[PDB]
Formats: sequence, C-alpha cells, structure tokens
Amino acid sequence: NNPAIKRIGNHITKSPEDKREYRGLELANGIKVLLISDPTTDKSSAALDVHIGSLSDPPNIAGLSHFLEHMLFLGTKKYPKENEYSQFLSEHAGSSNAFTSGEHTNYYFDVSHEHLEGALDRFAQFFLSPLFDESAKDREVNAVDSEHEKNVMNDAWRLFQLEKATGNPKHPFSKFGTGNKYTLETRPNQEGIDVRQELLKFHSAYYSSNLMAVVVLGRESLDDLTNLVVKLFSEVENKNVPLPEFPEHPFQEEHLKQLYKIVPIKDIRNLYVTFPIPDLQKYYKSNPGHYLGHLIGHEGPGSLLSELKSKGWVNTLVGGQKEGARGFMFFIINVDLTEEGLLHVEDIILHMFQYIQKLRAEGPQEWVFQELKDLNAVAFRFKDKERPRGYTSKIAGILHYYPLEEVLTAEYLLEEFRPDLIEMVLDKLRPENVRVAIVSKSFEGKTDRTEEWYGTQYKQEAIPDEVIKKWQNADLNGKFKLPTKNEFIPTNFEILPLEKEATPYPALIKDTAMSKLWFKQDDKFFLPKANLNFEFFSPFAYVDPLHSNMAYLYLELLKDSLNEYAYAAELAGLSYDLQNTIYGMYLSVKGYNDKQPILLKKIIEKMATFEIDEKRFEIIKEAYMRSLNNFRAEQPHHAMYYLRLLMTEVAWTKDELKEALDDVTLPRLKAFIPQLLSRLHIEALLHGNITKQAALGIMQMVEDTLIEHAHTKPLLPSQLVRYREVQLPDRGWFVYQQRNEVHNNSGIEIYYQTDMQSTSENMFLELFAQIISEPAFNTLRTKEQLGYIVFSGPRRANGIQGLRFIIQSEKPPYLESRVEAFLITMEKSIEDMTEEAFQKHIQALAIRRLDKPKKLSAESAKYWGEIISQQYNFDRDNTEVAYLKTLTKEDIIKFYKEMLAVDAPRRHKVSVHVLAREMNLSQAPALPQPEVIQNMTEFKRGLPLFPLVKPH
Amino acid sequence: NNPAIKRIGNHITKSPEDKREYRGLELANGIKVLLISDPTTDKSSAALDVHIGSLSDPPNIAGLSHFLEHMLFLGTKKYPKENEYSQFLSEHAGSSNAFTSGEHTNYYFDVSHEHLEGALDRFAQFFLSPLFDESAKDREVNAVDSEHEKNVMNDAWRLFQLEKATGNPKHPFSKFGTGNKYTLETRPNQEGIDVRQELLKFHSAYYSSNLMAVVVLGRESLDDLTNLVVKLFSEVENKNVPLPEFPEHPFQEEHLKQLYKIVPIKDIRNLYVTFPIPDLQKYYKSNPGHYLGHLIGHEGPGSLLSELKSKGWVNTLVGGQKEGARGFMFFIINVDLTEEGLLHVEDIILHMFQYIQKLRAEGPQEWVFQELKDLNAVAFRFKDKERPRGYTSKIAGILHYYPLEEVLTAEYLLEEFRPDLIEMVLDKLRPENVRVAIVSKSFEGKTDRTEEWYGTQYKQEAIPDEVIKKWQNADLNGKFKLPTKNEFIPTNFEILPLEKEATPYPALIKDTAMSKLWFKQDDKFFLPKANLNFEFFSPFAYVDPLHSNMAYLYLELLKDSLNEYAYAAELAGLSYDLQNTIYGMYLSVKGYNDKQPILLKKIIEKMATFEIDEKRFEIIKEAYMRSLNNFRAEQPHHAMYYLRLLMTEVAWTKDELKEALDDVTLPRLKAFIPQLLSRLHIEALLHGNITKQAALGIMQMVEDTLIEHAHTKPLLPSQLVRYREVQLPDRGWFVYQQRNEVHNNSGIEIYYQTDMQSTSENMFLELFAQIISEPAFNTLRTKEQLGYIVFSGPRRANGIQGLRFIIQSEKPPHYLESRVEAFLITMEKSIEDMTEEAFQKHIQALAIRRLDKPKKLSAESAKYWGEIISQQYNFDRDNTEVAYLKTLTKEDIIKFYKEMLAVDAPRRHKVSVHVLAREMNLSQAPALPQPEVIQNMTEFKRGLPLFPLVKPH
Ligand SMILES: [Zn+2]
Ligand SMILES: [Zn+2]
Repeated sequence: NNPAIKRIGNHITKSPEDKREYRGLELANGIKVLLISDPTTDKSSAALDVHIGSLSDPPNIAGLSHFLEHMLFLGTKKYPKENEYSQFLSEHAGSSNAFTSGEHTNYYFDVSHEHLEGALDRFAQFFLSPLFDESAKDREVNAVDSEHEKNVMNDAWRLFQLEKATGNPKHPFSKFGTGNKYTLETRPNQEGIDVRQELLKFHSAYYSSNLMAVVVLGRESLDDLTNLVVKLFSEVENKNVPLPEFPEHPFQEEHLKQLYKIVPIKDIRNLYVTFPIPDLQKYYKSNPGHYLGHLIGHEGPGSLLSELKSKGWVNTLVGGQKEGARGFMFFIINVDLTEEGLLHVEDIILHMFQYIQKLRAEGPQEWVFQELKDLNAVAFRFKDKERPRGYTSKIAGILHYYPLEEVLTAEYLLEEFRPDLIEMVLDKLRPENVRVAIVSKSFEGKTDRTEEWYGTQYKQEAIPDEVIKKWQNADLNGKFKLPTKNEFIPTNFEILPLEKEATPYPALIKDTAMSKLWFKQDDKFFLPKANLNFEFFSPFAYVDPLHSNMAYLYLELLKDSLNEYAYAAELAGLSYDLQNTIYGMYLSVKGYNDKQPILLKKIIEKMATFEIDEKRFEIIKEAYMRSLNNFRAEQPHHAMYYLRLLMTEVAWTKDELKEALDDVTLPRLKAFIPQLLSRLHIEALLHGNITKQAALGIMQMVEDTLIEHAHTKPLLPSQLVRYREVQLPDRGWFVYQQRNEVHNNSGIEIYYQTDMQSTSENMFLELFAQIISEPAFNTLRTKEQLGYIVFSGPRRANGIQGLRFIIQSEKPPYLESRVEAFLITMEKSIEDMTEEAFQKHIQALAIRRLDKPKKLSAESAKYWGEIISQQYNFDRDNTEVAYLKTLTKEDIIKFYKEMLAVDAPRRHKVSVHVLAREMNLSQAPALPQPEVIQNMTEFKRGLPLFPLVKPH
Repeated sequence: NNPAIKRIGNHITKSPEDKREYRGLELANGIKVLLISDPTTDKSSAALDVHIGSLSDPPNIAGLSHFLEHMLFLGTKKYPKENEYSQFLSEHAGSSNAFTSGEHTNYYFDVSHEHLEGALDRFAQFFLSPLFDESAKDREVNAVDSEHEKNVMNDAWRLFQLEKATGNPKHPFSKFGTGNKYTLETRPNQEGIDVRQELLKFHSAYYSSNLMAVVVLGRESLDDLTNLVVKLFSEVENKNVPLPEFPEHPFQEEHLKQLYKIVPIKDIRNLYVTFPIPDLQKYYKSNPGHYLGHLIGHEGPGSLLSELKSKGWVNTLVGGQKEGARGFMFFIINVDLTEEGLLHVEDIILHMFQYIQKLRAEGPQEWVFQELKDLNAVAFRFKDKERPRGYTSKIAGILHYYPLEEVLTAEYLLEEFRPDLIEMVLDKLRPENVRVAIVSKSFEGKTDRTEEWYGTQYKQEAIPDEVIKKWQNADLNGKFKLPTKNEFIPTNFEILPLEKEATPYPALIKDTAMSKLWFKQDDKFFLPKANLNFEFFSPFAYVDPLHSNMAYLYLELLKDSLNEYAYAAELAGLSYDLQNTIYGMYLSVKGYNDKQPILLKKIIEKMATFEIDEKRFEIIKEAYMRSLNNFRAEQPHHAMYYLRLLMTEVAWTKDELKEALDDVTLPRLKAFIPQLLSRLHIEALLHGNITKQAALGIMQMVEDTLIEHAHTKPLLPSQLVRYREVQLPDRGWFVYQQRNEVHNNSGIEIYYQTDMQSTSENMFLELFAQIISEPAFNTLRTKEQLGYIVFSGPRRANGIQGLRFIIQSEKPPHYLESRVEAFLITMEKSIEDMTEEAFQKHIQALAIRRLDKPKKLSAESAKYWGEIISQQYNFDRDNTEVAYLKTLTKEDIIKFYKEMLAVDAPRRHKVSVHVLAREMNLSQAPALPQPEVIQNMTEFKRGLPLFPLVKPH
C-alpha cells in the first residue's frame, strides 16, 4: 500500500438497496475521506468540510470565518483568474456553493461527470494557496454586508441572534456570525488591523488537514478516485490544530428562570420555551434527545399539542433537541400563539410541565423506542437516491462525528435503548432551569433594551418565584396520553413485477368526462413507494377574491382537523400535501405504497363530509388575515409578486384577498364547500409501484367517494380553461413601482418577454440564458457589487416565456442601466467567443437538461410539469437537446438582435421597481422613457392576451 | 280660390306641446293629404297609403298586390334606372319601405331635409308611370318567394293563414296575401297570363287617386309644402273606384263552434279563443271594443288572467279586438298553457265566460270609461315626438278613416260613453258563437288535415253540444272582481325649471365604490317624463352556465311576482324592463316621472327580499326549457348566434344552458340570490324631468334598500370585467359550419374583422359601409336574387369592429361567399370610378345620419346609454367623429380597402359562419384560399390572442 494513506475503510455499511459503491480512508496528513463510485451518474460532485467556523472568529473581527468562505472562490495561486472556478463550473454543467456554521465550513460543487478532475483540482487549491486579493477583499465585503442586510429584518435571525446576546457575553456563543461592513472593514481599519492578513493567519492557522473531511463521488472506479484524491489532497498541510471544545454551557445560573418580551417585524405570536442541556452527541447510539423529542413533539391523540390546540391556545408546536456545539445543546418546545393563547402564557407552560411530568410518571417506554428503531431501519432500507451535490456535502459534514465505516448509517439508525439517559435528560427539563421568550406586536412601546446587531426591541424579567413554584407542582392531567401503537407502519414491501403492457412514459388510461388518468408503473427505482397526484379543477376555487379565500380556509381547516390522524401516517413515511390552486385543488400522496389507499380514502371522504368547527374556523381565519398582512414585510424581490400580478390574466392581490376575508362568515363557507365539489374534472398522475388495474381502482374509489358523499357531476369541457399571459407590444417598455415599508434595501425584476414556448423558441432562450448566466453573476455581483442577490435565467408562465433579471440592492433601480450595460458586454462577448467556447455551453445545457432523475418523485415532477402545463410532451428533453445541438453562434446572435438588444424590432420589456424604505466600469446605453404603470388592472385591460399553448 | 284643390280643412287639432305645424287638405282628384311643417327636422319624409290590398287580389293570381308593391321600386317612365329611387335615397341619407295588409298598400321614405323635393318627385312617379320591367319582374318574383319561405316555418304566420283558411273559403278573407313563385310565375305561365299586363292592369284599375292618402313632412313652410304636393300629385288619375266593403263575416254560423287542433313548429302550448264581431271602427269616439279589451285583458287583482295563473294553468293572456277589414272584426282572448293547463282547456274557457258573465252582471262602468279617457288624453298631450317616417306612414294610413281635422286625435281621445255599444258587443261573446284553437305538440300524429300554403298539420271538430251548454250556464265565480281605482295615474305634470349649473351631456355626479351616477336633466323635450337606467354588476350572474340560468330564472320569477301590481302602473304610462346580462343585471324605469319612485322602490325591495313560490318556479323553468330548445326553430341567419359565440371571450351556448338547467333546484336558487346581491356595483344614468338632488336621492334609495335587505356591499374595482373579442391572424380565414334542422333555407354571416374602435378606424369603416350599403342590396338581392334577407354593415362588439354580411338563401354558402367576394371587387372598382363629388355626397349622407337629433327622451337616453354600457363615455362622439369624417378622401378609403378588406389584403381577417338548409350572366368571383374549418368552438378560441379592451374618455 501507498505511503500517503494512513488507513483504509472497508466495508462501509450501506443500504441494502443502494447500488453505489463506497470506500472510505484516512490520508497520511489526517484528512478523513469517503469515496463514492457510481458508474451511472451524470453529475460528479465533491465536498470538503473543515471543522472550524463562526464560533472561532477572532473577537475583534466578527464574521471573519464567514468572509473567508466567501473569498476562497475568488482565485488561487494555481488559478488566479478571479472567477476561473465558477466559470469552469458553469462551462461544464456544474454549480458550487458553501456555508459556515459555528464549527463548520463546508464547501461543495458538482460538474459534468466527464470533468471531475478539472473541477476538483481547481477546488483543492482553495485549501493550499487562496490569493485573498486585496482588491477582491474590498469588493466582496459588500456581498457579505448585503447578506447581513437581507437578514436584518428577517424575524428568524433577529431571534437567532437574540438568544446569542442574552447568555454569557464572555462565551464564544454570543458572537456575531454573519459579519458586515463595520465588523469586517470599517472597524478593523479604525482599529489599525489589516484584514487580508487576518484572513491568511486564520486560513493558515485553522485550515489544517487534521480538521478536514472530504467526499468525492464519481463514475470513476474506487481505485481511480483513490489516486485522484491522493494526488490532489496529499499536499494540504497538517498544522495539527486542537479541535475546539465548549464544555461550559453559555447559559449559566443567572441566565435561567428568565422571561423575554420581544417585538417582531411580521405580525407573529410565538412562545419559545428552551432548556439548556449537556452535549448529547456522544450518545448518538441511544439518542435520548430524539426519543423525548418524538414524545413532546407528537401531534397524535393525547399529545401536548392536542390539548393546547383544543383549548384554542396554539396551532403548531415543535420540540426536541436543538444543536449547539461540541459541549452544549438545547432542548426546546416552541409553539405559535393564538390571541387567546397570548393571554395565557403562564398556563400553556404549566401544561408543558404537566406533559413532562406524565413522562416522568410512566418512565421510559421501550416499545416506543423499538417503534422508532424499526421505522428508521425501514426508512433506511428504502432511502431515496440523493442528488450528489447535497449528498457529498452532508457526508463530508458527518465524517467528523463517526468512524468511516459508520457514516452512511450513522444519522439514520438507533441502536441501544438507554432508559437511564432518557431519564438524565428528562430530569434536565424543569422549571428552575427554563428560559421563556414571548414574541408579539403588543409589546410595542413597552421594551427598554435594543439588541446590538439587528436592533431587536426587547425586555427581560426574572420569572417570579411564585410562578416557578407553581410549575414544579405540576401534576398529571388525564388529557395527556402516551401515543398509541403507530397504525400506519407499512408491513408489505413487495415490488410488483413489470407488466407486459408497460410503458416508459405515462399512458393516459382513463379519459372520461369526470377524469383523465395518467399512469406509469415505475421502471427505474424499484422501491415500495408510489406517487399519487391529482388536480381537481373547478372555476370556483379562484373565481373571485372571496372564493379564493374560502377555497384556502377550507383546505387549511380540513388539513387541521385531519392532522391528528395523518400525523402517525406521516411518521410512518406515508405523507400528503393538499392545497388550493388558481384552477381548483391539488392533492399529492407520497410514500410507501402499502397503507396508501387507506389514507387517500380518508382524505377524499373527509373533504366530502367535512363538519367545520366554529372555534377552529375563527383561529385559522385570523391567522390567515395576519399572514396576508405580513407580506408587507417580505423581501424586496415582492418584485417577483407584482410581476406575477402584472403578467397573468387573473390574479387576486393580497389587498384584495384581505378585503374579502372580512366577509367569509361561517355559513358562507359551509355553503361554499358542497358548491365547490358539485362539479369537477380530475386530472391525475399515478406513478410508482402500482399496476395499471391497481391504478384504475385507485382513481375509481376517488371518484366514487366524491359521487357518493358530495354528488359530484362532471364539469363542462368549455368551462375548463387555463389562464393567459399579457402580450407586450413591440419596442414597448413599462415600469411599475412600489415601496417596501420594512426593508431599507431596494429590489427589481427586469423582464424581457420573448414568445410562446416551442422547441426552438425555448432553446434559443435557454442557451442564451446559459451563456450569460455566470457572466451576469460576475459582472453584477462579483465586480460591481450591486448586492448579495443577483439572478438571471428563463421565466416561464402560462405558456409564454422571457428572460428575467432579479436584483436586491442598496442602490436605486440605475440597477437598470447596469443590467443594460452588462447586456452589450454580452453582445461583444458572443461575437468574440470561439466556436469551441460556444460548444462547451451547448454541452453544458445538454448535460444539465438530460441529467436523469435520481428518485421517483424527481421523475413524477417531470411528468407533473408536462401534465399541469397542459403540454403533455413527456419526451421533451430528447427533442429539445437534439434540436439544441443544431444552434450556431450566428443563430443566438440573431435571436439577440431581434428580441433582447436595446433596439430590437421586437423588444418587449417590463420592469418592477421596489424602492427601499428610505428612497472605472463599462458604459450604459441610452434608454427610452418608459410608460409608467399607474394602475395594474388598467395596464392589463389595455393590452392583448397571448393564446393558450397547444398540446404536443 | 285654387282649381287643383277641393278644400283646405280647418285647424288640425294637436297636442299643445306639439311644436309642429299642420295643414290638412283634399285635392281635386280626391287625394286626402296631411302636411307637416317642422322647421327643425333633420330628415324629411312622405308616405302614401292606397286603400287597396291583398283582399282585392285577383282570385287567380294570389299575392299580386303584395307583388305590385315590390315592383314600384324598380323603375318608372320619368326615372327608369332600375334602382334610381333606392340609390337617390342612399346618397342623401334616406331609407324606404312598404307593406301590404288586406286592404292597404303603404309606401314611405325619409331623406335629408335638403332633398325632400327630389326624393318626393322620384316617389310620386310610383303612382303615375311604373314601368314593371319584364326582366325585373322575372327577378323580383324570387324576392317574394324568399319572403314567403322565411314565413313558412314561423308559427305566427302559420296560424295567421290557418285562421284565414277555415273561415268561408268563398270569402276574400280566405286569400293568401304574400304570394310566392308558384302563384306569381309558375301557375300564371301555365295558364297563359302575362304578369306584366296583370300588374299594369291592376295598378291602372285600383291605384286611383280617390283611394289615396299622402302625408308630407319637411322644413318648408306649410304653403311651400302645399305647392309641392299639388305639383307632384294633381296629375294622379281619378278612376272613381268604389272602395271595397266586406259586410258578411267570414266566420259565418257554420264555421262557429269549431275546435281546431294545431301541430306547431316550436314547442309551444297555446289556446286561441275567438269570437266574430261587427266592425267597430265607426265607433271610435267610444271604443266599446277596447273597453272590454281593457277589462278581460286586465292583469290586476281579481282579473281573469289572475285566477287562471293562480290555478297554475296559464301564464300570459291577451284579449281585445283584433282588426278584421271594413265589415268584420274579431274579439279574441288568447292564453299560453302550462302543462296542467293543456289538460284543463274546458275549465279555462268556462272561467272566461264566468268573467264575461261578471261584466254582464255589473253593467258597463262609466267610472272605467272615464279612467280610460284620461289616460288616453294624457298620453296624447304628452306623446313623444315620432321619427318622421313612422309618423307619415302611420297618418297616411289613418287619413282614410277619420276627418282631416281629427287625424292626430282620433286614435287617442275618447268622447262618448256608450253603455249600449258595450252591452251590444258584450252580447256577442257567448258560447254559441265561439271558436277554439289548441296549438300543441301532443296533436303530432293525430291530425287529419294539411293547410295548403304553409303545410300546417291540424284537425277540426264540432264542440260537443253539452260542452257548449255547460259554458252557457256559467254563474259568477267569486274570485273575479272589476279592477279598483288606478292609483298609478299621474297627476303632477310640472316640468321643473332648468337648473342653474345644468349641462348638455350627462355629468358623473356620484363616484363611490357602490355606484357611478350619470345625470342629465331634460333640456330639449320638456315632457313630464324621465328615464332611469341601471347596470348592476356581479360576475356571479354569468360565472358558469348554471349561474346564468339562475340569474335568468330569478329575474323572471321576480318579474312574474310583480306583474299583478306593476300592470296598473303600465296602463298609467309607467313601465319597467328588468333582465339579466352577461355582467349581472339591467333595470330600466321609463315614463311619467310622477309615480316613478313608488315603482322603482317596489322593484328593489322585491328583488332583495324575494320569496320564490315553489309552483311558479316549476312552471317557469319548464317554459324556459322549451324556450332554449326552441332556438333550433329560429331562422338560419343562427349564423349571427354562432358568430357571437365564436368571438366573445366568454359565452355559454344554448346547449350548455339546457344541460346545466336540470341541476337548478329550488334550494339552489334560494342560495344564488343572496350571494349575487351581496357584492354589487351600480352604474346608472338618470335622465329627464328630474333635478340633481331628486336624482341623487333615487340613486341612494336604491343602494340603501339593498344595503338594508340584502346586506350589499361594493364590488372590488378589479372584478368589474368587460369581456374581449378574439383577435384573428393576419391573412387568416376560418369557417364554422352547422345546419338548421327546421328551416329549409340556409344562412351565412361573413365577418371581415378590422381593428379596435377608434375615431379614425370607426369612420374608415362607416364610410365604406355607407358607400357599399345599397350597391350590396342592389347586387346581392335585386340583380342576383340571392334571397330576401340581404344585409351588410358594421359590426361592433366588445370594443372591436369590422364589416359583416348576412344573407338567407336557397343556394349553399360555399356559393354565397363567392358572390359576396365578387361584390367586394365590383366595389373597389366603383370607388375608383366615382367622381370626387359623388364621394363627398356619401360623406354628407353618413354625416347627416350621424348628426340626426333625437326626437324623444328615450332616444337621447339610448345614445348616452351606449356610451356608458360600452365604457367609452364619448358623449360628444358625433361631432368629434363627423368633423374627422369630412377629412377623408378617396385615397384613404382605397388604401383602407386594400389593407384590411381586399381578397389579398395583408391584414384581412375573415370569419364565415355557414348554416346549411334542412335538406343539405354575372360578374367574376375571385379564387379563394383554403379555409380553416373550425372544429370545436372552445379550441378555436383557446388558440388565438384576445384584443385589448378600449380606453375610456
Ligand atoms: Zn455568505
Ligand atoms: Zn314584401
């Protein structure tokens, strides 16, 4: 054996169904590596995880470890061209990205399996000699600063950082993770530090091989992927860094029995109960936290959630162990509050302790643990094949925590039942060590403290002893039961053999006035699973604001009443999704095909005979009101929204929906339901491990239940229509504008309508999109630093398509001239790019479109698309790619001069401008003055609507 | 004195609101003449009525006098061009027509006021030197045969002739009016007749001056008009023809007590009860007929219709005197029948005699006469000014019947109260001389006779003698009472003073979420009337075919419920039109403004607190079902209908409505109403003898009433959708094809769609429309004789427009197309050849047509209502558009034709609808492209862009 490989991992315990081929190993220098050999993959992929992150930033430069992560993309000693990396990845059908936690910096990529070597080499250089270019450091600090601004008004982060800022300040937990202009440029300059150096020290100090794990997946044999990793990663230095432990919990004596009152941005009510605990990671084999999470989290009859829900105090609850770092964790129970629940916080919490007391009173349930084990065992036997890129990144992450031979199984299986540990953790959940946080708009004005980084308005009190004492005496309550034995565990996993009459694509197999049924027995994956998808068209779902509203409430309340029942099902890997659409309703049922009919029958049955509950109805309606209102507080790309509204024939606005909400009275909804159901068409796609005649019987029962309980009759053919896109005039240019009252950043979509989707008109657009893709990111973000979110690519809607640009910025939408200026740069670029450059792109688009589906639901979505889009072109990718391969540099250009260029005979252009709360480089073209859109419906009315697309 | 005039008559009595000046005179040769001077009129008119008609047809050339009427239009000695007259009229903003009843032939026209003299000259010649060209006679005989085919399968015509054919056949009344090709060309050639002689002979025999009345209306002084009429009509020859009289009734004592059982074309159910009466005409000062008419026909509490409808047997009823001819008349009482009703005819007729008995038992009522007299006197005082052509035609007719001084007032005012004439006519409504027809599909198969001219299937029977007896024995039935006093009779007639800041066009005086109120106070007509129009928007009334069904049903049951109470108001000259539209509902209240808010309020209250009778729901639905179904018997030129369906964004078919009509249960309607009414928006035009504030209150009162009782609130602005027209491809051509299963002609509509309506696009279209207007009629009908129904003109929908042709024909539509297409090339050439001055004539002709001032409130209203319902709000459109029209040149129209209309126009957009018959030289046609045959209406529409909606003003 090789002098550069300290050890070899074999065998690597994997799923019984998993045809990929694993060998792990430890290099001389101390890198733990997993290699995955998949001879049939279209995309190769690799990831590296360094066991350093945010929690190790020097205290005088918050965000350094995050910022470093941003920088390693921007050029290395071997490959100085600042975007050589991300250009290579896009010229060969690939993509890359990274992230930074408290203890991890994780970097991943994928690429056309044929250029795994190129990509990997470019990538290894991040860990050998990054340039940290002085002038690139100066630009990209803004990208980070943008990232932070985006999050400043997100409530999740406000809270995330708030927790950090209310524990021990001297603890590295309290650190600002994201960093920004002040932490990373302004303050270090004033403080006399040199940032580029500190990067380099940091990199040098912590990016040591003893702290890295690498996963590399490709088509190559295990032996070849070996010499390839060894060749590339043997050189990483081993600095021998000691791996950081944080053994002292950030919440000390004084940080406990504290109540926090917090003003949100959105109109949200929320309660965050939280207890500090020791680091349960080392007991991964028995997993006590998960066991107690399973119980406290449960949503079945007898659960905490149920009682709280039944008293009208909460809607949703999550609970379980929350990750901390090596040496400290959390156990949480969060709920959202109703109006009434906000008035009864002390009570809700007493109930939380009463549940906990029940568990103590009964002690550790072995059958419950056994159940959890067997569920996991099955989950794992029949795990879906992952997308390589995510797979490598995840795995590279967990190599730090498990022996090479155990990585695949490790975060899946549970092994010994450990009652003493369940009992040591449970004993940690008590009144005298709890932290409570309430979040509500009604604390507006009553706060005294502003959190430093986000500006969060809050107040902090000691929870009075009388209240803590009252919670310790929490007795049992006969409303709390342990869960009954999960009914929906699927016993039977037979894969039925491929039928004689079986097709490669879905066949239409029932075509009645009542229902069209697309069916395909699964020919690729061979798991005991099925996907059952149904649209139920009825004009009545979206005919008008009030009706949308009701179509929505109806499904929510239905889902809500069903949730106690469906939860056990969902745990047993059999789940469903049901929502309203613009056309009437959608229902998907996915999972193990064994208990699949039972649940389906329940859902249909239940919708057709639904008793609404007044109290329930009232809570949900109010939540929904708030939810509609809270949209004023999303991000500036809002831009996307208005674009949707402007371009579609029918589209109800939030303001419209919220006007009509006041007049959904209980009777009117009751009346609404059987009306909605009286006339329908059903288009279904049933894909997976079921047979032609089994499917027929499925569809049948579905229908029959409807005919029976809701007297459904078929809909008229003419009364079945799709909606249309607005047809923009030639050489025209409109601009609509709003403000965002909440984020002090601005946003913008620019939309270049082209024509109706066809083979050719699609590929022109797709390929142009391909070519510009990364130049777009490089010019608009990397060079010009217009903001953290910059985006280009196709827009497809109602059968029409165009090109879109999205940008979020500190700048005003100006943003336009830069997008227009860029666009000319692209004109010059195509005129100069070589034939062999050009054919690289065609090949990228090619591999990308033709990449085979990995799991059954990836493939169901592919036909779903075809079916709802009413195009039915199941062989699309082959036609389209064959045609693609015919396009010359000449064609693309002509397409550009005709449709996109500043002065195209046929340029159609809309631009949405969301202005902020408060409102050298290449040359921009002079633009016409736009016709400003004063009113949205007026806009639509004075313009043609395209045709609906014909069914190939 | 004057040789040419036998006498001027005295003051001609008029309403005192009638600003027109009038002279009646009798000419030397016996022509009774009325002359109207209106120095303000935009069009002038004249009419001539000849007291001869199809009752005087030779018995062996049926229809000859109808056919003569057709032929006076095609040439006289002084003006011999086959179409000189109809062309002179087109070129000077005139129209023209004629009709032939049993005893009259009536010829009328109008023209630009400037050209009354030349119009009239051309017209007098009809009565002096008609040519009856041999080669025109040959062609036009087909126009008559078409006219008749059209009537063959229509039910009213069939019944009309069937009554004529079961009277005494030896009687003139039994004749066949229209004639056809068989009777006017075939039968006479077989029997060696020269029709041109018999036309010439009949005209010479009967168009004699002693039997003629003339009315002429122009700006000219009354003297000027006198000189004119003397000039052109003194030379009409007086043959002193005895005026024919028909003393003996055709239903003699032998054709009485008959039951007739008729198989109808449409699925209808009807009973016609009919008694013969003497001629009541001479008794016009008292009107015994109309009094019993008014009584029997009443729809108020305690009336006949009222009980009959209560026992769920009948739905509507008419009754009164039907006109006969000099010598005979009829009294009729006709009902339609419910399903139950067809099985209780015997009882229904008894109820009729019970009511008649009541009238006999009560005596005649002078207080009822008195009511009738005032309603009439009020009606005449404040009668709306009539359009000149209708007016002259009408008077010309009634000059024969009444003294000169009395023409204007004779048909209106009452004078004498005659108990004895009432008793008299009321003694003739007895079972011993009754006639009874039941029309019903349930006699299909069971009928033993065929009426020669229409083919009508029927059976005839003596009414069982003790069925008569039982009706003779009808005692009074307590559900029947004479109507009480009529509280809706207006008394306040005060024209309000013309307000301080009032305006020439409607002003938007209210702009809320619930309503847009357009208001204009009358500044032209000064009659105590007002028009109140309302659109209720609710997308709910047309969301789906089912809801449309309810929109409709609801509205009918509501109209039905009110009927008993609204009827009173209607006789009081106060009426309402209420109906469902594609955008929710339309409600109009028209007439004497005095009691109007009483009625409007009753309508809104009712329609917002409605209780639906279970019985009347089941009945009306059955009737509505039939109605839908019955469209398959509507005329082939159906074509219009399929085109409306093919080009609107949204349209439910009669077939979808028919299907979805089964799932309209009583529970389900009861739900609909409150839903529909819950969110509305109202656009209204209140117009007339009302003040700003009076108007604002009316608008508010409507709103408020709905607010109270239907908890109504504002519709969201974006839910106020207008619909769109399908946008056709450049250079495309589609054909939809269907067949009419009842009718044995075929039909066609051709649409060359052009662009959106716009000042310029509109006048380009209208100008070309006008220029081709009569050449089209002349070519496609008169020369080519493709059919009776030949129409060309503009077509306006959902803010888009274009040129259309409708024809109804014997020939197939693959042939009609080619002749229209041929006419299109004939016309580009015509435009090319015509003098600049001939071109300006047409501009002027269209210009005048557009600028014609409205004569009555309802007409000005309509023009404003068009602006509003169409959301163009171009109230001054007529000067804007005319001003612009005067700019146009031959160049512009030629370019226009070549770019939009020509057979290979770069931008021709063509739809043709071909409706085939039950059973399926000349200028050069162009060779056509290959049509795309529209297969599925919905698919066709899905695959094409839609036009924008038009910008408001
Ligand atoms: Zn980042
Ligand atoms: Zn005629």
